[PDB]
Amino acid sequence: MPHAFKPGDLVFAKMKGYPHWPARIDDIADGAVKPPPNKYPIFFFGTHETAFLGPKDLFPYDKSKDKYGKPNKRKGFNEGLWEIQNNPHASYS
Repeated sequence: MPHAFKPGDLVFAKMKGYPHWPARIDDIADGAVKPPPNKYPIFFFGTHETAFLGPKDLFPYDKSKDKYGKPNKRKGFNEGLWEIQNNPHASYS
């Protein structure tokens, strides 16, 4: 059975006006800005941007890849697909 989300978990993350996007749950570095209550820091592959999102917008990668893991016109997406498949736990800084 599933646990709560934890840093390192791979997902497709959904933001208004964007397709479901390859992403991971990040750690918060010592000394860094924490997310609001009930939100997780999401690192979007490809764009390398972070946003704060709640579970309703987080779709586990394994279950969802057949549906959402298809190439897309949007900037950074295809790069994103490569990252989540090939090196999802790398430093992208």
